[PDB]
Amino acid sequence: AVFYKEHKLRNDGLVITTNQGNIRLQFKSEAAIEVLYRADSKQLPSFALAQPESAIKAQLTETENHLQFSGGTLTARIQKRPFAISYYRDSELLLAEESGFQKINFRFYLSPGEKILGGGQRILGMDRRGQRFPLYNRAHYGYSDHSGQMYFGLPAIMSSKQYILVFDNSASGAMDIGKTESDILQLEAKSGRSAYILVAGNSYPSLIENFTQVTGRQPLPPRWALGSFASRFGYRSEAETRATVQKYKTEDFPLDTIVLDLYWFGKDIKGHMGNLDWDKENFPTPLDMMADFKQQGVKTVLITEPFVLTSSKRWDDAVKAKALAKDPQGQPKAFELYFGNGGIIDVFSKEGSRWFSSIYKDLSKQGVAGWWGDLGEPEMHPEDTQHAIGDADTVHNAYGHRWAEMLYQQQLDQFPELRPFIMMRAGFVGSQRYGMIPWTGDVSRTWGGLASQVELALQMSLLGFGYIHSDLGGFADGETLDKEMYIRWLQYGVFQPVYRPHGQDHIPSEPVFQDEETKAILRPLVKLRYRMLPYIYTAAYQNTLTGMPLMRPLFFSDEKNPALIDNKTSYFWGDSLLVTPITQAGVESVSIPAPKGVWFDFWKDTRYQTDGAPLTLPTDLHTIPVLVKAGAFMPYVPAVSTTEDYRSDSLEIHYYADASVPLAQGEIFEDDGKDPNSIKRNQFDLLTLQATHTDNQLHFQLARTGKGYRGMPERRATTLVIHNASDQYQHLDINGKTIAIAQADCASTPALACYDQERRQLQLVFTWGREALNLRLHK
Ligand SMILES: *[C@H]1[C@H](O)[C@@H](O)[C@H](O)[C@@H](CO)[C@@H]1NCCCCCCCCN=[N+]=N
Repeated sequence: AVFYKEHKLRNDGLVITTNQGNIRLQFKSEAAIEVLYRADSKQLPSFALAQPESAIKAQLTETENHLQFSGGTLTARIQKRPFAISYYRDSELLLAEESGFQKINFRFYLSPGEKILGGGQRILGMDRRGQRFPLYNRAHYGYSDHSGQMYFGLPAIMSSKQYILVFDNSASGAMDIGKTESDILQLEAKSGRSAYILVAGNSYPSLIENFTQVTGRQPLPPRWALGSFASRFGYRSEAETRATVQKYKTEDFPLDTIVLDLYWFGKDIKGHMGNLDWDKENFPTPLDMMADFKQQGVKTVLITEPFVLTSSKRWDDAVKAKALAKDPQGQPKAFELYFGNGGIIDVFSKEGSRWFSSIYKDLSKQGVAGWWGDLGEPEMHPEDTQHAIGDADTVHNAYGHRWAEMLYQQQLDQFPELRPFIMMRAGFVGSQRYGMIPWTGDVSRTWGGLASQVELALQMSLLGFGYIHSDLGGFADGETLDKEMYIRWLQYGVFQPVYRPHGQDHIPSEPVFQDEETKAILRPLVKLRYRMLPYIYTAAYQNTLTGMPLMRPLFFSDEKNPALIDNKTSYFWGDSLLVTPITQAGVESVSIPAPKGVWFDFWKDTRYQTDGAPLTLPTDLHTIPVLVKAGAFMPYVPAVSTTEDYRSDSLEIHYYADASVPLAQGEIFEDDGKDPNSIKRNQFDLLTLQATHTDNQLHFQLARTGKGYRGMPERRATTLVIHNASDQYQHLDINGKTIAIAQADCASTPALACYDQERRQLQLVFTWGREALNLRLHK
């Protein structure tokens, strides 16, 4: 039995007293509220919130039976007797407490028909209603087509009613999404903070904008993060690492970054972890290695882990520095891991953080450009391990999150003019604000492992992680390459956030070590990835601005059709491309549930119109099915080997014209690819294109804003290819000057405007300078 007794309003927050204790309510924005039960008691702070101490002005009104506490769009309605809080957007019920709060336990009602995404990485179906699962980050080695518990859980859900609910608790716990009781959402933890956060929105984009506003926005990664990575588990030597960089050159595959797994610090998988320094028998001249790679535009990333083994060179020093978590007796805690016997660096302590940070600083000074943190669940984390702020079970799901924060802060302190690259396997809600780029762990080399990746990506993307990706080609076990699976996985790779093939080294993960057929297929696609950098990097910019994920689910296309929520086989890559990965062997055709409208075959230019019915496309081995939305501007630059050579002096833009799209817009974001302050300081060149398409005219308005950046081209040579262009356009005006449109020999003359009747493509070639440009095509 819980009932209201009294309330006070202090520092814009509502403090309610019930018979059971105090509850603190603070609006973190107009659309988001933090509800803290046991507010009078000492407890761990928020991990989810970017500004945990903010509380914006709200209005409180009181009635006989209720209080209402209201920000601009979200309202909390507090029923006095019995005590229960419910949440409204406008006049619409989002979520109501059932018994609410009662070791730690929250119970809410679910509405009939309500669909619930969430929980982070699980392979259960996109709608997790009907499922129960733990909140305890944990390895799932070799997973394929099913998982209730893996590396990176999130204590959060997204509802078809367009709210996001976060359980802001770091402890070992559980989520029961109407499994045990069909109309009850239950959140449980053994200990930790007794708080939740509700975020509302008017659309899925806005919801995500509102969520990332209070949990954190990902800073723009360095543009090289969008390039080709060489990786395996693991390069065994400097000579082998150099030979791999060389293989990319001699095989003509793009390469930005080479990744070094655990052999960089010892010759065996076991026994060396914690050395955190070069194994000189196998990496004899590592400074030269990294410098030599830098001359070829290639970055070096090194693996690190939380654990320091008692067999490692740094055990005695870690103990001396008090860097390791302790037992209740106060000695360093040691325990068995896969890798051997050892302790865990206490990233929650001053001592642990300074010690680990110093090691990162030193290696970064030597030439390391980015960082890979593996095993941050932490993979093994015995219950009686004590960290500075609590025991293992209490802090477990935030260890990785704090590890990212530590490393992020460290990298910014060392290199304030560079964007940190931090790739980790486990985090918390908000970890994206520390630049965390997650990957979906040790996936099996099976079709099932591939077939799960869109589900996993969308689930993480929706709740803050735009750069979620997979080990391309698969990671775990296998005895010989499954060639078709590998090709499909690396094709899909082009259209997902990070291009990082990676696997256990008994089978090659890198595309340069594949057979002639496989390379003939993948080489033009890895180059396509580079040619498409302006499209991808523009989506990255939008992710930084608004949280908008790079991969978007099919359900964004129609928010009034909740059945689309179940789709985990077709997704949007940026605004304009609907991608359907092939995820089983021998598939001869696919049925693509394209939204109502006009669509083009990305590869073949075929125009399709549909009023709802799916489109059936044949498959081939050299592509996966990709449709372009009518009204898309697809921007390309010439392929380079490394993003260090990126230029946009030459632009090629493809516009997909159709009379059904009378107004279309596109943008291309350009900056120096490296300055972490480029967006804040307007040191960029934002190119905008607008098409106006009427019965007798097609008009393009081109412009640039922003303050520019060093090396920005003043004038770009631009080729605009208009697909599905009318054969009736007779003239072009460029800023009022009339130019005839040639109707022959478009590929064989230096034509300024030419219509190719066989391809229905109208090509315009012009100089795009700093002033506004209008191109008018007239029948
Ligand atoms: C962490 C990370 O997820 C991977 O991408 C890394 O490459 C590795 C190595 O640093 C790490 N996971 C290691 C898993 C090792 C298990 C090896 C088992 C051998 C086969 N046994 N069976 N069955």
